[PDB]
Formats: sequence, C-alpha cells, structure tokens
Amino acid sequence: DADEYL
Amino acid sequence: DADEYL
Amino acid sequence: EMEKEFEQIDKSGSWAAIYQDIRHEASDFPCRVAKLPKNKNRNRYRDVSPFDHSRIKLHQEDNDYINASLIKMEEAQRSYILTQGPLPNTCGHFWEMVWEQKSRGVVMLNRVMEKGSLKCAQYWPQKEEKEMIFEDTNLKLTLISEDIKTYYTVRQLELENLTTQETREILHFHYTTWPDFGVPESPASFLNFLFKVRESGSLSPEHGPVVVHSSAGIGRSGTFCLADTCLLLMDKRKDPSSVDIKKVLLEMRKFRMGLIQTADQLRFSYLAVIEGAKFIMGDSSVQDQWKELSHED
Amino acid sequence: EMEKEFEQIDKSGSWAAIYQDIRHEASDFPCRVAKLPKNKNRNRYRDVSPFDHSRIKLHQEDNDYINASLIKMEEAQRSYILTQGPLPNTCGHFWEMVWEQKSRGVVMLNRVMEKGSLKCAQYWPQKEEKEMIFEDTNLKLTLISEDIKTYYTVRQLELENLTTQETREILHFHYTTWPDFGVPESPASFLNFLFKVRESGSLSPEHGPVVVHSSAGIGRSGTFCLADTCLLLMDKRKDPSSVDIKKVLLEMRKFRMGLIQTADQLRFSYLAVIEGAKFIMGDSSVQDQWKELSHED
Repeated sequence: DADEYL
Repeated sequence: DADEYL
Repeated sequence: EMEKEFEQIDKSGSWAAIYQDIRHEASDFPCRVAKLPKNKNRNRYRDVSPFDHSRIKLHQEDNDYINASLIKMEEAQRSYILTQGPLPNTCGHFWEMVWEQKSRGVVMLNRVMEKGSLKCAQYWPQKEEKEMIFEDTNLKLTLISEDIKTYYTVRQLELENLTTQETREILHFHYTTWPDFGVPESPASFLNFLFKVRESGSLSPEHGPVVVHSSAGIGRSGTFCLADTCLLLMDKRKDPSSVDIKKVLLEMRKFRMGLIQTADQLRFSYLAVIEGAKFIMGDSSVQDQWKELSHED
Repeated sequence: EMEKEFEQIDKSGSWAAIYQDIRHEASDFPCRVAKLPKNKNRNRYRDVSPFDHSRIKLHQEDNDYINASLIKMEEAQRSYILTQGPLPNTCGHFWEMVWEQKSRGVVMLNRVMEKGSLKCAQYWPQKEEKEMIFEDTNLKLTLISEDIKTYYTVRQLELENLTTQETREILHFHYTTWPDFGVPESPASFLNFLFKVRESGSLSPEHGPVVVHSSAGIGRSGTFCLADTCLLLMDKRKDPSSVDIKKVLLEMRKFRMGLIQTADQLRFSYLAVIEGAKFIMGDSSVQDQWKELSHED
C-alpha cells in the first residue's frame, strides 16, 4: 500500500 | 486516446 | 459529527487530500472477465470495469458479460446495480439484466450527449408510437408516459419478454442536470430527486435491485448511492451520529470501482447527507422546501 | 481572457471536468530507466517517475539515476528541474545534481513531515555548527543563515565540492504552509513567495535551473512553475491576453508527469496568474499589498 502519491 | 473516463 | 468533519475539512480545504486517502485506501479485485478480448466491445470505457466477484451475469447462454456491478449493502439492507451507459450493441443486454434481476426502477444520472461527446445509447423510446425491440435478447420496450420537469424526468416504460409475453412496468428516473465530473445543482435538487425515486417504491426490497447508471456507472452513480445508503443507515440506527461516510464509501468501493470520482463529488455527498438527516431526524417542512428549492418548474 | 474562462468555469463548476480533459490530454513517454530494478530504492513514489527523454543524469560513473526532470520552456525562456523529496539514500545525489546542474536556488514546497507521514529527508542542516557531508558524492553542505517568516523561510547554505574545495552559495526557499494535495493560503501568499524567489536572482538565466521540489515533485511543484511560466510569457508578450494556461500546462507535462495534481490546484493556478498580471501589466502597489496580505509576520 504506502508507496503511492497519485 | 477517446476510450478513457478516469 | 460528519457535520463536524465537513466543517473541519472545509476549513482546512482538505477535500482533495481526504479523497486521495480514500482513493489510496480503496479495494482492488480482479476484472479478468471484463478484459477478455471478446468482451472488449461490451465496455464503454477501457479503464472502468466490474470486479468479477460482484459483476452481474446475463442468464445468456452465449456470453454472460455486461459491465455492471452488484453493490450489496449489508447494514443498510440495500442493493443497487451500477452499470455504464449502454452501448449500441449492449441495450439488449442492459434490458436483459433489468428483466433477469427483476429491477423496477432505472436511475439515469447522465445525458446521452454531453459536451459534444456521446455518453450513452438511446436505450429507451422517446415516443409511444415507436417501441423498441431488442432482437438479441427478445424483449420489447415501450414508452407509456413521461413527466418532464426542470432538471429531471420520470417515465413509465413497459418491458415485455417476447418469449413469454410477460410484461412489466419500469419506472425511469432521468436526472438531466448533473454534468460529467460535476455535482448536482444543490442539495435541494438532489435530495428532491432521490426522494422521488424513494417514493416510487422503486428502491423497495420487494423488487430486484434498482439499476443506477451514468456514463461509466461510478461518479454520479457512486454519489447517488453514497448519499442514499448513508441516510438509510442513519435511519436504521436513527442515531445519525454514528455514520462514517468515508467508510460507507470504502465499503461500497468493494463491489465496484471508483464510486465517487472527484473531491467535490465527495464534498457534495456530505452536504447532501447532512441536509437529508434534517428530514430523517424528523423535520417535515424540509422535503417540501427541497421541492421549492429544486425549482422543478 | 483566462479571467473570462476562469469566470466561466467557476460559474459552471467545471474545474474537475476541465482538469480531466487536461489529464486525458497529457503526454506519456517512457520511464524505462526509472523502473530498472536497481533504481527502485532511488524513488520515493512507485507511481511518480521521470520520462527518460527529460530525466536529469548524475555525472556519476556508477548509476546516473535521480527521480528529477528538466522542464525546459522554449517561449518562456525558462527551465526548472522538478524532483521528489530526496530520500535518506539520495540527498548525496540531490546535492550532486545541484552542483552539476549549477543551480543557485532550491524551492522546497513541502514540509519534511506532513500529516504524520514523512515526505522528504532532512537534506540540509538546521544549525550552523552541524554541516553535512554527503560521503558518496563528496560534497559538504553548511547553513550560513536563515530568514524565518510566518509561512516561508529563505536560507543561505554553502555547498562545497570537497573534491576541488570549490564552494557555492545556494539560496533555499522553503514554503512551509502549502499542504499535500492542497493550495497556498491565497494568491497573495503565493505571489509574495514567487517574487521573493524571483528577486533572489535565483530564477536567473545566468545560472543552471532552479531545482523545485515537493514530496513527488509534481503537484505543488507543477503549480509553482505553472504560475511563474505563465507570468513570464505574459511579459514576454506584455499582451497577457494570449496566454493559455491549460496549454502551458500541457507543454509542461511533456517534460514531467502530473504537473498539477488536483482540480483546485488548477483553479488556484488561474487565480494566481490572473492576480499576478495586475503587477506585470503595471500595478506597483499590488506587490507591496501581497506582502501585507501574506501576513509574513
């Protein structure tokens, strides 16, 4: 999950 | 291109 | 309260932020059948598909695909079938699903042509002298009557199973003033529209699921369904306070993807739910007021 | 005018819609080097990478990767280097890029810790008695002085090439009151901040590109750069009228992806550009007014 910004 | 909604 | 939270997000201007937390938090399940090369022409948008676990299957022998999802809501005790704006080649399927699923109402939250682009097929007849026959699925659809208002229209269509000459009345609620990636004119207009649908007896447990659609069956559709399910719960627990919309939304995005497409549609959902409770919590006048406010003339 | 258009979109509430047309219209180029399994730990976000054609290459012999993009702007006559918030393992690289690219200013549009989550490494020193040494890239960074304001801070750091004992002054503009997926407090605060950067001589052609970053180097970064490039053009043609922001934005999304992350950041960009021209078009007072409005105390 964590990894994303968009 | 056309195909998308998001 | 959510009214507290709304008041808070509004002050911080955290709509987009809060909505990405929701976007980042939504489920993701396979949509394997949707991407079969054969089902390609059965999908309006490349990027909007039903999860296999919740997709609706046509009792068709041939192909059983239709870009539609069964949003079943446990606590709320309500189920909706969200789907895309049928394509020229899938109006037979759309009507087939309505027949097999035993739906009584159809909520079209979009217009066939929006900002120069087509968004949905003319899947129903505009004049009573011209019924439609969906040859593939063996059904006949006829316009019995309409009730045109400022921003919405209710039609009473008659659908028949040519195969058994059995016939049914389908109420059609067409919301014509809600733009793609946009919000309803005001909580009044929306709430006034929901309640019309509600009174029709269409959202009633004695029938199959109401079929709700927009162009993709996720933005305006998620918004419509979010607001209604939240008001359901608030009643089911007529202790409104305990209703977390973001959570209702997350539960809903388990059945179909992208339910609610914009931060403002998310903000709108709050306004609408907050206003609604005024009525659920007891206020009578409010309903009658929405009608006025909705300028349905 | 854009002021006409802004007035128009505002009335229609077409921010989200207009922004999806932009999103649907943006370019897409490879980011092959960014996805190399080896460059994995060199990227803060899985979904935000530089296009290969525009990525900045470290004159490092080893690996030449750094999630950073050269936004070169033809007409505007300005170039910016947008990049992510450096990681614990990439502050050496970040400073290496600043040295090799010969940048004079760094615009940090985010805070190291935002809403309980880390967004960027403490890549510079907070106290003058504690310089940093990036062993891998052989550079030393020291805090010479700061100038703390309400919502922003300018620091004069000194960077040295340990390898040649050559030294440089890097102005650091840290905007601390712009939330992730959020907008600046008002056109006043933003415009007041840009102009500080502008006067520093940092956005000046005699230096390498200003390095602008936020957590991913796209939202607040695209917004910062969009507003500035548009004001540039309006001047370059001191016939503001002919400036299409959506088009400026589309030209910018050719060099790096997602420049401008939200509809409201898009709406903000308009407000900011519109206000700005008041000054460019001639109004003196306005600048001095932004300072007041920005409550930089």
